[PDB]
Amino acid sequence: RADVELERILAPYTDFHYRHSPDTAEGQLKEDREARFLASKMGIIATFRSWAGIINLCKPGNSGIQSLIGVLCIPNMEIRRGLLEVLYDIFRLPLPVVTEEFIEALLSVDPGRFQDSWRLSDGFVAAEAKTILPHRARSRPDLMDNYLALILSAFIRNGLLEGLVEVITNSDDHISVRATILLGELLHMANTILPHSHSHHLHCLPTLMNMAASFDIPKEKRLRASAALNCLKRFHEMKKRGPKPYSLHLDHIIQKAIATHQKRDQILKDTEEALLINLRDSQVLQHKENLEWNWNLIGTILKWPNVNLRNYKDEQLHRFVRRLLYFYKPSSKLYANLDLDFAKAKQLTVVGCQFTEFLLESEEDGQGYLEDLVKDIVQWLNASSGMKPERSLQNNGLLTTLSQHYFLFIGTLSCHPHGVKMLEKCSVFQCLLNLCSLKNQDHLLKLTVSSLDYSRDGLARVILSKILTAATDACRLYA
Amino acid sequence: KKYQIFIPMVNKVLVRHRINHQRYDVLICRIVKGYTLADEEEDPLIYQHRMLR
Amino acid sequence: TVGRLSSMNPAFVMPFLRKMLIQILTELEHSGIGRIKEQSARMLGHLVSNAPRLIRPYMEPILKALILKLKDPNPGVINNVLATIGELAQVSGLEMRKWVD
Repeated sequence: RADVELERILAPYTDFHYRHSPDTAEGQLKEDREARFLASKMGIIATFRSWAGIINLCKPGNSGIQSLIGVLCIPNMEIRRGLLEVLYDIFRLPLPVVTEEFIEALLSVDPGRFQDSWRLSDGFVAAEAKTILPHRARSRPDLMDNYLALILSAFIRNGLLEGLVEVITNSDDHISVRATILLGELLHMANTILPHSHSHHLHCLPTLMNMAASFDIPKEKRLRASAALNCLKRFHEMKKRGPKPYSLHLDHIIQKAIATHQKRDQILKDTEEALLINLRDSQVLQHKENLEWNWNLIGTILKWPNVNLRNYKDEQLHRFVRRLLYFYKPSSKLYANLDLDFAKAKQLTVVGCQFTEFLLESEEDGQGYLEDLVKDIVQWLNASSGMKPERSLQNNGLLTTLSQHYFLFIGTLSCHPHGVKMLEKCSVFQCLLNLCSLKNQDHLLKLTVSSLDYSRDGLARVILSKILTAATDACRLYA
Repeated sequence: KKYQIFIPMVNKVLVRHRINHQRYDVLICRIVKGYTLADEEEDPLIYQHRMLR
Repeated sequence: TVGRLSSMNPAFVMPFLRKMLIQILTELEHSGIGRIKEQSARMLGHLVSNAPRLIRPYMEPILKALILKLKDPNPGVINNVLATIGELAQVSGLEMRKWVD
């Protein structure tokens, strides 16, 4: 039949009092409604993904889509919360968390949110980089965008945007936030998928804007619309930023990538007065213990443009680097023992990489202090990996501690031309070459793949070639 | 990083009057030389909510 | 400048203009200063005289605000609101029909 067979699935949402079974127990009456909504939701989604259902539900005359959108404007709280979950799944959008504040709900929709497949056990970098870095396709047609463009156009024609504006300004606090995010998603989706003619009058929102600049309407309704525009504007900035790296292993890859593509296209006096004042406030001298030093003033001294242990030859600075040298020493168990949840691991890890580059700048002088650091890392590898028949079981310690953030220290040293030469003196590439053929160690092999720099030639790509052809099948798959 | 373009304006005033502020020295260092990628160009309201919770 | 540039890249300019447009109308009513009201009215004239298509759907919120300004129970404000209405009468052809009387 015409309008009674297929439209039966819309009954649970369109009818506020729906009774599917004439005879049923009243004990599970409340649970019955929840079961009906869940089962009906999977039916509406299923009929909107088939061409035989899109056309029948969007006929020019009276159709089910107009009844579905029309019932959204009715001030009912049980139906509105049900319908919004349907709309997110039709367009395949991430669902935000239930809250009454927009900021908390906005942080749960960002594409750069952490996922459980990004850990060391799962895909370390390859899984993470898929959803952050964009695909290398600029002309290949995307058949899924064509499907969404037609679906989005149909809802706009029937009046979806006008319905959402009514929901935003005339519903509960925790419902308007879900509707505001959905409205923000559709606008961003419509300015990059839809053609110009459909979307040239779409970003103006005539109905929402008039409820803002109107002093005749009640003030409570006016400010709800005005606050919606401010909240909706902040959603635009989230898409403008785009995805951002979450792990330092991926972060360092991007930093080196842009650096080498910008150097091919051909600040302060730093008097001793500034250094002495800053050094005394670093607290690393008078208090010879961690957890007291002001780490904010430590990084600035390291990556300050002119101070490099060579231009400013000072005895006090020699103590400062020597004091910090003992903290990051692998043998001196003051840093490797820290848990992965120190709540300051990000700052501490960056400073360590920020420190090893400082020594490399003073090639003639800092090589003495830098040679000590690299030697103990090799000794740490010979014990943690277990290549002396003794331990062979240090896997647990590496994963649960900050000892895993040492490939970053050795990885960043391979970028500079004068750093790879320092590795040969310490003979760390040979240690990395020998550990390629380790069947039991897999997490350690993942770290060295994503830490080395392969921009230039040399032994950096020799080790990578070994891993991708002579190693475990699981390890070679990751490579 | 949008403040990076204002550095030449303020750097001229500081060198003339010899103003050495500790906190301002830290912020400018992170902008001229990179620190991370998820911290630069960060929405202030998101950061405030994160610290509160 | 941004008004003319708005019709070219509406994905960037329009989200910022909507917040700006409300602020212009906020100063007309809330701030009871003759200097501020004169200041905001002049900026309103530039926006409509430079981006007519965007301001066309916003005739009712703008005209009603200016009309109430004329019937207030300072030469600066009057010389600017009258000029602004001149540009508003060109963008909305045959629509400003219920306010002529």
